[PDB]
Amino acid sequence: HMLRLSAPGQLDDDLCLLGDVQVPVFLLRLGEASWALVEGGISRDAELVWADLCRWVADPSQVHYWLITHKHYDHCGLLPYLCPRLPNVQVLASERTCQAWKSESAVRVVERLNRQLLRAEQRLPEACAWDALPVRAVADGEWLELGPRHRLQVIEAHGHSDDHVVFYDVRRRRLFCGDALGWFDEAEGVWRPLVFDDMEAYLESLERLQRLPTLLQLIPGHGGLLRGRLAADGAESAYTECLRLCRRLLWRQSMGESLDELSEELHRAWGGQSVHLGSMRRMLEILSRQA
Ligand SMILES: [Fe+3]
Ligand SMILES: [Fe+3]
Repeated sequence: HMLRLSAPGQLDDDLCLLGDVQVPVFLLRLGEASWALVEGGISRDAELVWADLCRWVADPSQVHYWLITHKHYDHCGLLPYLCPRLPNVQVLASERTCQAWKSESAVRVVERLNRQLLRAEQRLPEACAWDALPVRAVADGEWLELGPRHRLQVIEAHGHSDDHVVFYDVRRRRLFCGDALGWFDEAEGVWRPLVFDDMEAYLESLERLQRLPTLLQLIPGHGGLLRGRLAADGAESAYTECLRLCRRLLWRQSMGESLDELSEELHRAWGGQSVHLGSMRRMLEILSRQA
């Protein structure tokens, strides 16, 4: 499809997709000898992403920044395994996100969730400690002056998770929106809501994101790059789909349906491309809590 770039490699003059489109890691050419990464992947992809990186970047000492949208296992799983190979990298994440990496209970869930994704033959690279990562904490509204042509603004976007942020390149009308709009469904071309924390904050984040200057490029945490109207209308559409799901929880519960009976229907309907179910229930619980 032409409103959506989902192939590994070059997406724009300054931007490549590395690794798997479902859990991509984006690469920004900041300058002749200066690069940046955006989104932190899953752990098992450490060697794939590495191999993909080294095809665009001769010296990895040139990777200076790694931007992280939130703490979930599928958006920072690469950090302990590839940061040691990127000696000059500096990891930029929100205050709450950095605290997750200091929590031992939280780190243990990240590691366990990622380990369920390792293939039979494979083991992982040698790794940093999670509290040893070269990290600089960023705050809502901060400007990340990454290079002469790359200037991104950090925007708090809680709701998907209580730590979530997005990164706006206003020069390029390019939003790295993480999971804040949900999961884009390539089969039907609509967003699927990902509310795993607070529904009001999720809707409020989308309200603010809609007020951004018209997007040209919308880059979620999964699925690749969205352009044209998919980007322009992204935040409004995601907001709409979320409401749509609320009204359907309401409806089906007014007809005596358990959360599970709809947890199954939603898992059956969308879980064949985000492959969870236990996550699927905490969302339906969260939404039915606040309405
Ligand atoms: Fe997430
Ligand atoms: Fe995710």
